[PDB]
Amino acid sequence: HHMLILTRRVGETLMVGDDVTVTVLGVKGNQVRIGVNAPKEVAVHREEIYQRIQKEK
Amino acid sequence: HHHMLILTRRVGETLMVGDDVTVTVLGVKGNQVRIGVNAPKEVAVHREEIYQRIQK
Repeated sequence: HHMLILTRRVGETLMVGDDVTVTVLGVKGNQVRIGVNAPKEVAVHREEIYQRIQKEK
Repeated sequence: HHHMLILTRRVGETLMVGDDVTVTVLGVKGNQVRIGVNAPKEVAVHREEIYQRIQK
């Protein structure tokens, strides 16, 4: 394993497995707006929220 | 059943998908966003337009 590195332009989508999609919705400066679709049972978090959740579990 | 989420990430910032996948913004050039995905060997990662072609 290692990290996979690709370009996605505004409007383009990457898929993690068969059931999760991650779409680039927009870019302003160093900011990317991102849309995620996923199964209800699959949690999606900003890292900072994910790590707080992990410390509480 | 599904849920949807819209968020903002700056270059260097990361979102987690479940417990075993992360997607990180590595760079921005115009409308192009460079992204890094870490995921288990057993979890395929596709560009959707390529995956849609494979499906035919």
